[PDB]
Amino acid sequence: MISDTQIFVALILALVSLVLAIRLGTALYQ
Amino acid sequence: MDSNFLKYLSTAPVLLTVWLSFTAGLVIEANRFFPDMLYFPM
Amino acid sequence: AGYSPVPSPDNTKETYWETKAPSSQVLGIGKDVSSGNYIVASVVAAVVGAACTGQCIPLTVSPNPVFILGSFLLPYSWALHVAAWIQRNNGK
Amino acid sequence: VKRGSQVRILRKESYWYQDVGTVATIDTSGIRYPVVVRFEKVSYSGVNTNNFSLDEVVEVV
Amino acid sequence: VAGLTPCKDSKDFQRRLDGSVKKLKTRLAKYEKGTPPALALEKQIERTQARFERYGKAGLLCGTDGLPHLITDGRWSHSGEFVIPGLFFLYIAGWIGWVGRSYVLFARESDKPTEKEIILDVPAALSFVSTGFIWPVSAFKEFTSGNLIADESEITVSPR
Amino acid sequence: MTAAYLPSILVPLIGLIFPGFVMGFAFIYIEQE
Amino acid sequence: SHAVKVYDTCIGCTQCVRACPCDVLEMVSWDGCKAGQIASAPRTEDCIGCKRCETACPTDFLSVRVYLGGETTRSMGLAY
Amino acid sequence: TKFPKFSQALAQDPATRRIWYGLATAHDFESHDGMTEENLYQKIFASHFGHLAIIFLWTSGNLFHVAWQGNFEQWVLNPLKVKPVAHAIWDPHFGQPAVKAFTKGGVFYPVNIATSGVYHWWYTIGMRTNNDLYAGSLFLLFLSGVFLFAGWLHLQPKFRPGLSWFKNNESRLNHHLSGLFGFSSLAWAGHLIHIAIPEARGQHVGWDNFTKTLPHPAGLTPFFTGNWSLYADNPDTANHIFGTSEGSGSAILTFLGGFHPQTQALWLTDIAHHHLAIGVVFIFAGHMYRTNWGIGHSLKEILDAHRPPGGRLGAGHKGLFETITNSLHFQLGLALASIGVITSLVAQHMYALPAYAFIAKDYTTQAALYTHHQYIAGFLMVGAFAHGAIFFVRDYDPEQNKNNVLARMLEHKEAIISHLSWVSLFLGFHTLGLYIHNDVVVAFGTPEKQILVEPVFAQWIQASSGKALYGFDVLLSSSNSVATNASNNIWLPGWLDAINSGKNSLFLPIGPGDFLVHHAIALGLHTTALILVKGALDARGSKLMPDKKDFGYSFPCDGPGRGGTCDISAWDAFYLSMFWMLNTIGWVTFYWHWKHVTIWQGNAGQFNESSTYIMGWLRDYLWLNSSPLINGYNPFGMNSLAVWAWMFLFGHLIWATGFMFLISWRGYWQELIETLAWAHERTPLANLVRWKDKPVALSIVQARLVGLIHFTVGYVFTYAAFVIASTTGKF
Amino acid sequence: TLNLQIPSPTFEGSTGGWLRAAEVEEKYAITWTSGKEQVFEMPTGGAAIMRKGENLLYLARKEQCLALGTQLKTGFKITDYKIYRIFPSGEVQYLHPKDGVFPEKVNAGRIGVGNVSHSIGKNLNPSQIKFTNKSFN
Ligand code: CLA
Ligand code: CLA
Ligand code: CLA
Ligand code: CLA
Ligand code: CLA
Ligand code: CLA
Ligand SMILES: CC1=CCCC(C)(C)[C@H]1/C=C/C(C)=C/C=C/C(C)=C/C=C/C=C(C)/C=C/C=C(C)/C=C/C1=C(C)CCCC1(C)C
Ligand SMILES: CC1=CCCC(C)(C)[C@H]1/C=C/C(C)=C/C=C/C(C)=C/C=C/C=C(C)/C=C/C=C(C)/C=C/C1=C(C)CCCC1(C)C
Repeated sequence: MISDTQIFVALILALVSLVLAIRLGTALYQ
Repeated sequence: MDSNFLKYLSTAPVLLTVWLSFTAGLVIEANRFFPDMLYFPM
Repeated sequence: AGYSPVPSPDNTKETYWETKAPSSQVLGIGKDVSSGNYIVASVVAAVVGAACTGQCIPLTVSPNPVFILGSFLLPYSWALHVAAWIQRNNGK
Repeated sequence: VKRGSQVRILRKESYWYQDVGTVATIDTSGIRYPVVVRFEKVSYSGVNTNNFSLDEVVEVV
Repeated sequence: VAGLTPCKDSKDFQRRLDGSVKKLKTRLAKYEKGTPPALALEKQIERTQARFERYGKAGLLCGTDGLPHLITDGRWSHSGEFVIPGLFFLYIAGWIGWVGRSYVLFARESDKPTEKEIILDVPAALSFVSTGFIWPVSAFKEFTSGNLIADESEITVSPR
Repeated sequence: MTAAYLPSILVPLIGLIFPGFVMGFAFIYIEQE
Repeated sequence: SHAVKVYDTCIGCTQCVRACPCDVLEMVSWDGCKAGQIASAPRTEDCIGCKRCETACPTDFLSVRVYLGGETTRSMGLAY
Repeated sequence: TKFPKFSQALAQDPATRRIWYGLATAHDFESHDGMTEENLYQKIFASHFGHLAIIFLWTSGNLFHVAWQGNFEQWVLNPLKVKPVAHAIWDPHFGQPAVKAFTKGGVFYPVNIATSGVYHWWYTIGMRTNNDLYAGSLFLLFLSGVFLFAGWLHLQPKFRPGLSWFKNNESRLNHHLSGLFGFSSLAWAGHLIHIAIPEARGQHVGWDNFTKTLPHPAGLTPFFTGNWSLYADNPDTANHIFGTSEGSGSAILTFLGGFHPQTQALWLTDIAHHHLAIGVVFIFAGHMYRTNWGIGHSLKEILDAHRPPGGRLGAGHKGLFETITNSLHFQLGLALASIGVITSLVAQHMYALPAYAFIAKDYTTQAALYTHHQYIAGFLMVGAFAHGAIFFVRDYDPEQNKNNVLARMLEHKEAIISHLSWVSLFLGFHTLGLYIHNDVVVAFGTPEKQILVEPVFAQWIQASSGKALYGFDVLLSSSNSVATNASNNIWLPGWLDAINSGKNSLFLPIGPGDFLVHHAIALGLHTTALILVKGALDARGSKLMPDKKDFGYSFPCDGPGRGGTCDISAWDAFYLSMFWMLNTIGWVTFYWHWKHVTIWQGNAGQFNESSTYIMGWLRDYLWLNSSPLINGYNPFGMNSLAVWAWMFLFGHLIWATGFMFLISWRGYWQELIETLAWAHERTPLANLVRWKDKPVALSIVQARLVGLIHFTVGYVFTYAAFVIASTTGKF
Repeated sequence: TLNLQIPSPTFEGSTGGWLRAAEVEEKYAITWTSGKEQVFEMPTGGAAIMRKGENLLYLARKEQCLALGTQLKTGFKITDYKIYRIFPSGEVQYLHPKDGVFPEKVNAGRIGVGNVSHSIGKNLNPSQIKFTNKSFN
């Protein structure tokens, strides 16, 4: 019932969150 | 009796063993003559 | 000793007391109220709160808002009588 | 506090804090901790004697 | 009666008695009459029956499991279950503690307290043991005279 | 290319490649002057 | 390395110096005790932290204290 | 090296201790090199943002997997018969038998059956389709991104908060009580009224429909007219099929009390009213403290003013304002203790009063949730006490706390610890003695000689709440009581129906076994508290080490000097309290699981009779219920419980491994590793390779921690496997 | 100074001797004069025979060197043992009898390091030395 397009949108949001997580990790590491 | 032997009997482990054996005998005889006392009879 | 100073709200006074009664700054907006005023307020609040509570003890499906509001005077009367004491022993 | 006198210890780090000992000697030379106090109770390290200052000992009645 | 039924009129209690007696009788059936095993098993049966009868008459309450339950709330109808036994304990325990403390002080004021504590002075120990029978009034007398509680400034304490 | 292939495509990654690369990089970082 | 410190409760008994498996403690001159000597810790970089000095100390709580700090080869006693 | 960038003392270590301690001290910011208070607070703020993002991502992953590989849509049809599947299994190690054994839930691929209850939770909320779950997961991914961005932003130079802002107690308290708690619960009530209840009555309400769909036929006129009772008229009938319009009502707010008949859970209207009421209460509570305007209180003023004139508390609460505001460990301890109490309450109340539809009949889910939350509660309580001890070591200022309540606690710590030890010994001696007495008499075949004490106090409390099973006739069991007459026409009918039916876990009947296990729990709580309180109070010093605060919180020891000083730290007090906390929660969860298993199979007499001696627990609970689990796989085949059997043995293994670190200590291993290093250096063809960090044995504190972690993992995994597998194999 | 030509106590060899860390970081040495040929115990393990005259020995740890020195001082009556530390550069250093006299007896010239002017009870609190450069002394 969950389509591949839906899963791809979820993956894109996950990638955005990963980029933001890397940014936060760097800022905290400083 | 030798005073040294009496002191040896007065030593802590001997007295503890004798006293606790006496207490165990007291409890055992109490349970032998008045057994199964789960309550104070009233 | 290197801790930053602790921020407190504006107009924060010293309320610590080892006297017989607090300094009447503990009562805030009611610091200038009279001890007799507090006594009468406490008695009236106790009576009204008890009456409004009794009017609602067998709570129905449609309780009266005014009785609900007035029932909150019984707890209020306690504070009022405590204040009366404080204000009586602070000189007023 | 004199020699052969009962003194209660007032040093907080001491094993004998608020405990009584007997003064064995008081050295008037001018050292930091002149008085010497002997105790019946042994400490954890096994020593029953110590050196105290005059402000860390109070005579008992 | 509190929340349960009297044990004297409980089918569960009767069933438990019957089961115990039947187990003993089955064990007895394989032994010749008058032999030590038969006599021992018959005495066991008699003891079981006496125990169950005494429990029934004691007024004990029994639950659905068929076993007596104790009501240790303060009810005077069930004092014999916890309170009076508890009073007997407290008496004996206070006796023991009072005499032990007395002997500790006695040995403290001796030439060699440690020697008196490892090798006892049993005459004085028996003296204190005898004294222990009025320990409640003696202990309260000590407390009021101030010989029991030590002052805060005379007890060693660690630094904060 | 359906979503049913994603488990087979990813589990080996997340379970062998990501741990291997993370371990190698962390090793290089911790042992580094 | 570990931080070894000496306090005025020192009586100059020297047992702390004699108990040290390394050579970290030495006796120096002083006027605050009858013996006229006080312990000092000049070679604290060789300390291993065994606290033998602490064990061989007769004053009510120790006049010599070892505070275990950063670990080095000598502190860890690594012959390799 | 530059691994522990926050500690040169570790960066300069030539051994593996550098790596280990850099791992274990990464989050102790206060101890880091050149750490200022502002940097500390700002880093904590950003770390909180990251933690919230992690939580959102975790819940989003749950929702996404249930939407993608789940059977939610076919579970909402027959929730009492369909098993909820958590996620699909793709393990290249499975054989065909394993794939077939795990292919369940009505799906056609191996799956895991959820034990978290998320299915019931979401169904109750109003989720019906997989698209709803997918949208929720998308929103939670977006929220995680937003919070990560917020954390990054608030580390920027022009956005980093100041300490005058971090220490602003009144504004934070007002906002957390009013908005975070109050308005949040008000919004939950709004959700329950606009979506959950219509969805439970078969009317779909969503973003495309909620602006045109009235939650109540009267609209908001009853609210804005003062005729609020119109929102309670016409509740759902007793024959309401949850999720359908058959038997539904129109009420949105009520106080029926008790449980919905079909779902066997609390009324959704009751939940909505609960949340609305607590929301307005919290909004009122959030207006207490002073802010940029003149109204309100000041916590400093209140604390300083509260000193009983009798002087039995000394200076009262003077200085506590500064102490708490300047000590993050004091705040951490308070928060951890409160959250631990609340999660225990969550566990205790959520099994007695289920709130989700059909959750009560998911036996494995209920046991899993209860065990989960009790273990979390115990962890949180241990942490609260550990951080109280850390506060005493690090942040305590005696001159500031001159003769206030805290200083008085430290003053009579000896009395506190001695009385706690006495009560612990009291409880232990007598509870264990009664258990052994019962064991011996039952063993000799005289169970009638057991000491079985009826928990008359707890039974009296139950009767007061309205349980007629025991004959007490106190407050609500009494039909002529003022308590009964006051609530007879609001909630008492439904509440009595719920309490006096044996179909639920609400106020389960109790007996002497419950009495004994309760006193065992009391012993456990008191002994864990003893260890933790002693650690906290002796953290600053003792007669053995009267200068412990100089050495800190988690130093290894003070040497064999004064007769031996092993485990002389507050950290070591925590380390032992963690064994005791694992023991107490084990007792609690054993009691819960056995009682509920016996009730579920209907043989409550088994518990009532065997709970009175320890052989009963060992035989009729562990030995009896371990059969399906240990048969998960056997020489004759395997089933889905094979994973739980494997995890059972895994827990046993890691537990026994932790025993290694806890019993064997450092010197032996350091003298063994020396020989190993010699061998490597003198082995040809392997001396070509050389370690860059000198291989050393584990430190004393490190070994204690590692053994504790292994012990805890074994504990938790073993009991998780046992509980879930036994429940799933029995029902 | 250290003379690297002093003979050694005719040891038979062992696996407890120094390792690559001795060649890379630090290698300690001990020299002592013996009146006769006795048998002593190596701090690393095993027996060795000391020579009549001067004996030089190499070890990996100052603790091993000082344990050997203590054995010589107590078991035997040799107290002229000197300890050195050698780096790969060859920069021999002199350590044990630093001032020519053992530390157990006071000697004029030493400067007190690590001495504090109060008892341990007068140490400050970590709360008082928090977020500051003060020392707990
Ligand atoms: C969680 C992640 C994970 C994954 C995805 C796999 C996957 C696999 N394991 Mg398992 N394994 C894991 C964890 C995992 N393992 C762990 C934690 C352990 C330790 C207990 C093991 C221990 C283990 C053993 C002992 C064995 C496997 C085997 C297998 C294989 C399944 C059976 C088969 O017929 O393949 C086999 C058929 C093949 C054609 C194998 C092709 C594999 C290619 C070459 C992989 C590519 C490697 C890649 C280039 C390395 C990159 C390195 C980089 C990260 C630095 C498969 C490759 C079996 C096997 O045959 O492994 C080789 C096997 O004997 N595993
Ligand atoms: C939200 C609450 C909270 C917060 C903010 C903190 C914050 C802090 N705690 Mg902690 N603490 C908490 C809860 C909290 N704690 C709880 C609940 C407990 C009780 C268990 C403790 C007990 C505790 C102690 C006893 C100590 C701290 C310490 C600290 C400080 C240093 C943290 C550190 O060293 O990280 C540690 C870094 C880690 C990476 C942790 C590694 C170990 C964890 C537990 C993982 C083990 C599980 C394993 C990986 C799972 C395997 C799975 C299996 C299937 C294979 C820091 C201020 C230390 C400190 O500085 O004290 C002064 C300290 O000594 N805390
Ligand atoms: C056959 C049954 C039985 C058995 C085998 C025991 C065995 C024990 N009881 Mg006892 N106990 C029993 C029945 C039994 N009890 C009953 C029925 C009650 C209810 C009244 C108690 C109430 C009780 C208490 C209140 C205490 C014990 C304690 C103990 C233990 C130590 C006793 C001791 O050292 O005495 C030797 C005596 C001393 C060392 C002197 C000091 C202690 C005693 C008990 C003081 C008595 C007088 C004092 C004024 C009482 C104040 C009580 C109040 C604070 C509640 C011991 C394992 C003690 C314990 O567990 O301590 C950790 C303890 O304090 N028991
Ligand atoms: C934190 C929540 C979470 C968890 C525990 C899991 C767990 C799992 N996912 Mg993943 N997954 C998640 C969120 C999560 N997912 C989300 C939000 C999505 C939508 C984008 C997906 C999409 C997804 C797919 C499409 C697949 C999995 C699969 C899996 C399984 C193997 C791991 C894998 O391939 O990951 C791969 C994951 C990704 C490529 C993207 C999601 C990565 C998340 C967001 C990382 C979150 C990290 C966390 C917040 C913090 C880490 C803490 C740190 C201490 C390690 C495993 C059951 C595979 C499988 O075999 O399932 C049966 C599979 O095919 N997941
Ligand atoms: C209305 C305004 C507002 C709001 C909404 C928040 C919200 C928040 N602030 Mg706060 N904050 C505010 C004003 C506000 N703040 C102000 C004015 C200041 C400056 C004076 C601060 C200063 C501040 C700081 C310094 C910090 C926060 C933090 C937080 C977060 C706390 C952690 C959390 O999410 O707990 C969630 C808690 C709840 C949802 C409610 C309480 C939970 C209890 C247990 C009830 C449980 C409910 C229910 C039964 C659970 C079941 C649900 C389901 C599973 C069935 C949270 C997002 C912390 C953070 O994480 O920052 C990122 C933090 O460090 N705030
Ligand atoms: C089953 C194992 C076990 C037992 C019996 C105990 C017992 C105890 N622990 Mg615990 N403890 C355990 C495991 C256990 N611990 C483990 C694994 C750890 C982790 C290291 C700890 C860590 C720990 C700490 C840190 C502390 C305790 C404390 C206690 C006491 C709690 C109060 C109590 O129950 O008193 C009742 C006493 C008992 C249940 C034991 C009595 C045993 C028998 C029945 C007595 C009769 C003896 C008999 C006559 C001897 C005959 C034999 C002879 C001929 C040789 C008590 C001494 C606390 C304490 O000391 O409080 C005072 C405390 O601070 N424990
Ligand atoms: C799907 C699709 C559609 C068409 C185009 C496109 C090429 C994009 C194509 C491909 C997309 C691809 C390959 C997407 C890949 C998805 C990926 C890599 C998803 C992974 C997401 C991972 C996430 C969140 C991780 C979150 C981790 C967090 C918070 C960690 C927290 C933290 C920790 C643990 C330590 C301290 C720092 C911090 C940040 C607080
Ligand atoms: C309201 C109601 C309903 C039904 C009838 C009933 C009579 C029950 C009635 C009353 C209920 C009441 C009064 C309930 C009482 C519950 C209470 C008081 C719960 C409190 C639990 C306390 C806990 C965990 C305390 C934990 C303390 C900790 C970590 C302390 C740590 C600390 C240490 C060690 C050093 C200093 C710093 C710090 C953080 C403070």
